Amino acid sequence: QVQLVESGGGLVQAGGSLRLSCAASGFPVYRDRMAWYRQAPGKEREWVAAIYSAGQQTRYADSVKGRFTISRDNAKNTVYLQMNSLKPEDTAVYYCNVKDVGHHYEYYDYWGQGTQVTVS
Amino acid sequence: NLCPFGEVFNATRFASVYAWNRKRISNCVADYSVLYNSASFSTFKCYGVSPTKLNDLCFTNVYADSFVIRGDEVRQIAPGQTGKIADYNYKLPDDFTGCVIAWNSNNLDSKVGGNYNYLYRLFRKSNLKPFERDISTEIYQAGSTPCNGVEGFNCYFPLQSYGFQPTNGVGYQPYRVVVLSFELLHAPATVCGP
Amino acid sequence: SSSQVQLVESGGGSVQAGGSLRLSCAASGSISSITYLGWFRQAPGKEREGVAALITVNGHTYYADSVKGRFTVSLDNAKNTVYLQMNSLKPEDTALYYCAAAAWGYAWPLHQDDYWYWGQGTQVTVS
Repeated sequence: QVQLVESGGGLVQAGGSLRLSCAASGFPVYRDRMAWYRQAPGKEREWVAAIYSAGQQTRYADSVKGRFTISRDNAKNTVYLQMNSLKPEDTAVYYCNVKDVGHHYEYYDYWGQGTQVTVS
Repeated sequence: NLCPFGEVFNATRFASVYAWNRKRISNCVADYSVLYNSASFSTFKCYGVSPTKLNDLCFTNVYADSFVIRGDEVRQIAPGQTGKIADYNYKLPDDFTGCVIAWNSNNLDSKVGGNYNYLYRLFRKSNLKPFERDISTEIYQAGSTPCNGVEGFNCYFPLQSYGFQPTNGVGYQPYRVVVLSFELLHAPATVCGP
Repeated sequence: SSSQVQLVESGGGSVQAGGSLRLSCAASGSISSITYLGWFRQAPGKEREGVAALITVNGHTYYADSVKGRFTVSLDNAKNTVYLQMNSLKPEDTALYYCAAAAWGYAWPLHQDDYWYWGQGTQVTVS
C-alpha cells in the first residue's frame, strides 16, 4: 500500500529557509517522477517542482526556479525540497505527489496530508 | 560463424519499451530450433513464416529488438495492434515477417519493495511509424497553451513507471521481449539455418 | 470448412464427482504444420477460458491453476490425436470443452482471439 507523508514546514520570516520532506512507503523513491505541489488559501493547487529518472532530472516552476532545489535520498526513501530566500508568496500548504498505474491500466494520483509553510 | 543470439537473449540489462534496443544480425548461421525447443519462453509467436520451417529459410538480414513490458501486454507486440504500447512505444508493420519471443523475467527484474525502473510512453502527438523509436522526455502539451518546459495545467510528463510489485497478479509482471524481424529484401541472403 | 486443419473431438459425457473422463481431439490435414494444441473451456455464465496446452515439437505442457494436478494433456502422433485426461472431477468443471490447434508457434496463457483451428465442442457434466 502506497503512502506519502510530508514534514518540515512552519513559521519563517522572509529571506529564511526550510527543508520539506516527503517520506514515501510502499514504493521505491527512485522512479519515473515525484512532484511537489502548492495550494494557497483561496487559490488552486499549483505544481512547484519535480524530479525524474529519465530526461532532465529536476524541473521547477518559474516563481521558485532559483530558490528551491528538489532532491531524492534512496537510503531513507525520502524526497527533499530545500526552499531558500522564502517570500510571503510562497506561503501555502505543500504536498508531494506520485501517479501510479494499476492492474486495470487505470491511473491514480497519491497525495500526503500536506505541511503548512507560513512566511512573513 | 554462429549467430550471436545469446548476447541479445541473455543480456543482463534490458531496455524500457520506450527506449527499446536493436541489434543487427548478418553473415551467420542461426539455429532457431534450440531457441524454440528450449522451454525457456512462454511466448514464441511467428508472423509470415512457420516456426517449424525457420531452419530451412534464408534472409537478407535479421533484427533483434528487445525490451520489457508487462505480461498482459505481450499481445500488443503484434501487427495490427492498438493501445499505448503499440501506438506510442513499439509498432510492428502490417506486413511483419518475424517472430515475437517473451518470458516472465522476475528472475532478473524482481525487486523487493518494488521495481519502478521500467518506463513506457503515455502521450504522443501522433502514432509511431513501424519500428520508430521515441526516446524524448519533453513535457506533453495536452491543451492549446505552450508548456515552456514545465508541468502545469494540460502539461504532463510523458513517461510512466510500471509498478512491478511482487504482490501483483500474474499479468502485471515484468516480461522480457525479443522481436526477431526477418528482412526479405531483393538481395543476397546472409543469415541462414544449418 | 476450407481450413487446412480439421479437429474432431470426442470422449465427453456426464459423470459423478471424483470420477474421471478422457477427451480426445483428432486432426486431419496439415498435421506437420501444427505447433500448439490448446484445450479451452466454457462453463455456464462464464467466458471461454484456457485449460491446458501442449507444444507439439516439445511435449511441453501448461495447465491453468484450476486444473493443475488433476488434468493431463498428452499427444499421440500414431493417431494424430491429443488427449485431455480429467481426473478428480468436481461440478465446477461442467462446461463445453474445445480443442484448438495453432500453426504460428506457441503462447501461454491461451487466448481465444489468437488464430486457431477450432473443434466442435464436447459437453462434460459433473454432479
